[PDB]
Amino acid sequence: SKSTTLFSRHTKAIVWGMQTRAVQGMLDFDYVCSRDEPSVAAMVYPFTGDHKQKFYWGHKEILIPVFKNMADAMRKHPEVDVLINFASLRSAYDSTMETMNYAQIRTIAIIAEGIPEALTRKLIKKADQKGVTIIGPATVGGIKPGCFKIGNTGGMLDNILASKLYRPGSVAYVSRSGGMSNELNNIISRTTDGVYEGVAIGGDRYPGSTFMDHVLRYQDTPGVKMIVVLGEIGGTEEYKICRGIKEGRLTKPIVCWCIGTCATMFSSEVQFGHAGACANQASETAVAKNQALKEAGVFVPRSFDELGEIIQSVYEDLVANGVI
Amino acid sequence: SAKAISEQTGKELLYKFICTTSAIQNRFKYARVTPDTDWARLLQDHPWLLSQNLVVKPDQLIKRRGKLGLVGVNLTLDGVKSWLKPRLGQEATVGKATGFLKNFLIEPFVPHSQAEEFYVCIYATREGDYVLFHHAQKLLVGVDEKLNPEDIKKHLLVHAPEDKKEILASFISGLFNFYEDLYFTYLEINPLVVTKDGVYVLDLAAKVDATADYICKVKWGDIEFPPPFGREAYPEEAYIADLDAKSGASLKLTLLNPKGRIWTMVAGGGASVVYSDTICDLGGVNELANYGEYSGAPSEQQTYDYAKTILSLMTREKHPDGKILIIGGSIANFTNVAATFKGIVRAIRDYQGPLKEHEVTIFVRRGGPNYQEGLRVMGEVGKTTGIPIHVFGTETHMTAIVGMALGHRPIPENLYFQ
Ligand SMILES: O=C(O)C[C@@](O)(C(=O)O)[C@H](O)C(=O)O
Repeated sequence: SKSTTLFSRHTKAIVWGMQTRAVQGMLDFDYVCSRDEPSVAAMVYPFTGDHKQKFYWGHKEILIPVFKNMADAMRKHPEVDVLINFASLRSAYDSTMETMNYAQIRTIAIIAEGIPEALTRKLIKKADQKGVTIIGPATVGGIKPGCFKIGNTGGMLDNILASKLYRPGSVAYVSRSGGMSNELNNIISRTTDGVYEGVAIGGDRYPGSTFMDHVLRYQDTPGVKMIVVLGEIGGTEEYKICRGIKEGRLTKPIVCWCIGTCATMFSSEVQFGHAGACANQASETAVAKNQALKEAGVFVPRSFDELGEIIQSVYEDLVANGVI
Repeated sequence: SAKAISEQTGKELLYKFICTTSAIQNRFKYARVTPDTDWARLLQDHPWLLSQNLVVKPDQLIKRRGKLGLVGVNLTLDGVKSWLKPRLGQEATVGKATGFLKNFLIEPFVPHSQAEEFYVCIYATREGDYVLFHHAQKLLVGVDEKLNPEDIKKHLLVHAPEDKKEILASFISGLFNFYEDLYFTYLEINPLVVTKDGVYVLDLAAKVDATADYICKVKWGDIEFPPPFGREAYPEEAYIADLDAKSGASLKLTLLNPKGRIWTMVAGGGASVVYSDTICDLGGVNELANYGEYSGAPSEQQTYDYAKTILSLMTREKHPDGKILIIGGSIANFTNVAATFKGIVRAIRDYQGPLKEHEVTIFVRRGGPNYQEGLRVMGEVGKTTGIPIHVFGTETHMTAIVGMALGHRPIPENLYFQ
C-alpha cells in the first residue's frame, strides 16, 4: 500500500478535461464543507487555448484558469497534489503517464472506461515506482466528506446534504461500482453517523488501487471505526481481506458483500458490465468470496437486501462499547 | 474486456504476424465446416484435404476438446465426413452449457511421438505475463521485460530435449512478441509439436483485450468475438454494442433467455448485477431474459434507442402470465434521470400497443440528478397509456421492487414518487 491520507480540506487538484459541471459540483461540495478555498486550482484542456473559466463559490463568481499545456498548469500551481483525469479512453494513458513526470502529484483519478488492460498495467507499474496512488480506471472516483470529492462523485448539493456528506462520520467504504458507491452514501448516512471516506476503485481487471490498498488505509486512520466493502465477482482481490484479518493486520470491523451471485445460477458464462466482472475460476465467483469472507470473520449479510441491517448492528455495537 | 477468439482467428493472426527464426509448417492449412458447407467447393479451396490424413474438431470456444472425445484424429476425408454426420448440428452439453455443434475445423494430421509434444501457455496477471512450458516450468515476465530466446532456454527449457531447445526458444520468443503486439491476455497451445520437419501448432485457445480495437484494428481486421458456448449471438446485442462504441457512455445488452418474462433496464454496472442477483434469489433465474446496463450519463436519444430495443424484444411472443420490466438503479452520481427516463418514456409510448397486448407491468426505482421529474414522467406515461407502472424513489430500498414484481411482497403505495 501507499499513503494513508490522500485528501484533506486543503487538497488542491488539477482537472484534465473540459468538465465545468463536475468542477462546479466539486465547488458546491467544498462550500458546504466549509473549506477555505475551492478544491480545483486549474484545468488542463489541450483543445482550447489558455483562458479562464467562470465558476461560483457560493454566490460569488470566481475564475479558474484553463491551460493548454500540463506543464504550465503544474508550474503555476505547485500547491496541486491531485489530478483528476477525464481524458477519453484514447488518450488517458498518455496524459496519465505525463502527469507522473510531476513529483508534486501524489494521487491521480482516472475516469475513463475502456482503457486496455496492458496500458493500465504500465500505468500501475509507473505509479508503484513513484508512490503515486491511482484511483481508477473506469470510475466516478470517490469522496471524503469535509475535504474533497472526485469529479461527479456524490452528485449535486441536494444529495450531498441528504446523505450528510458535508462532514465525516466514522464509516469508510470501498466499492467497485460508482453508482452503488452513492447508494452506500445513502445507506450509511441512515444507519450510522455517516461516511468518513469512500472510494470507487472502478470496474477494470487491474484497478490502479485495490480493495486492500484502501482497506489498509482505513485500518490505519484513527477517525475510521468500521469499514464497508462492496465486492464483485471476478478476480481474487477480496481474499486479501481474509488474509489481513487472519494476520491481525485488520482489526476494525469489516462488513462485506460481493455482488454477482446470480452467475453461479447461469448455464453459460456472462461478462457483466464492469470489464473485470467475469469469473475465470470457481474461487472468483461472488458466492465463493462471500463464503470465504464470512468464515474469516467479516460481517457478511445474507444478501444485498440485509447489508443496511448488518452495518447498523455493527455500528450500534461499536457505540455500545465506547469505540464510536 | 477480454474476449475469447476462435482457434481459426488466432491461427490466422499467428500465421500472418508471428516473427520467428523457426519454420512453422502447415501455415493456413485449416478448413472451416458448418451445416451450410458446400463440400465440393470446400475441396476446391482446400485440395490438401486429400493429401494426408486429417484432424477434425469443433471451433466454438469449447475447452478440453480432446478429453471430451470431440477430436477425431488421423482420419481420411471420408472418415471426417463420417465423424461429422452424428455431430454436425447436434445438441451438446459441455459442463453445464448447452448449445449446437455448428462450427468445425479440419486440419492435417501430423504423425509424431509423445516426446515431440509440448505445452505452451501465456496469460496476463496484474504483475505481468506468466509463460508456462511443459514436456512444468513457469516464468513471470514483468510488464517492461523482453522475453528473448536465451531467457526461454534459461528459465523454461531446462528439461526439454537438447536438440529442440533452439527451435522451441525461437518459437516461444516470437509467440510472446505476437502476444504483446496484438494485445492478447491468454494464449494456449496444447500441443505444440516439433518434429524433424519443423513446428506445428495443433491447437490454440486465446483471448484478446477487445478494448484495444482502436490500437490493433489494422492487424486484427474484422475480428470476430463469438458468444460463449451455450449462448447464441443476436443482432439486438450487436446494435447496442455499436451504440456503446460511439460514446463515453456505457450501453450493454446480453440476452439470456429471449422467451423469459422478466426483463430489466437498470442503470449502472453494479446495480444491474445486484438486481439480477435479487431476481435469482427470489426464484426467477429461468424467467430472466437479459442482463445489461446503461451508465455514464447517456443522452435521451441513446436511452430511447436502448429502450426501444428492449421493448421490441419483450413483445415478440406472448407469455401466459404476462411480463415484467424492472427499470432500476442506484441513486446516480451524475446521470441525468429526467433526460434518460424521458427517452425510456418515449420508447414506452411508441410500444404501448404491444406492451398492453403482452400484459406488461413496469416497476421503477431510481434516484439521482432530476430524479423527481424522471419519476413524474414515468407516472404520467402509465396514466396516459393504460400500462400499470409503479414508481418509487430514494426512500424505497433499491431492490424492493423485485420482490414487488414477483409477488413476494405487497406494493407500498405510501412510498410512490419519494
Ligand atoms: O447512472 C448511474 O447509476 C451510474 C453512474 O453513471 C451515475 O451517474 O451514478 C456512475 O457514476 C457511472 O459513471 O457509471
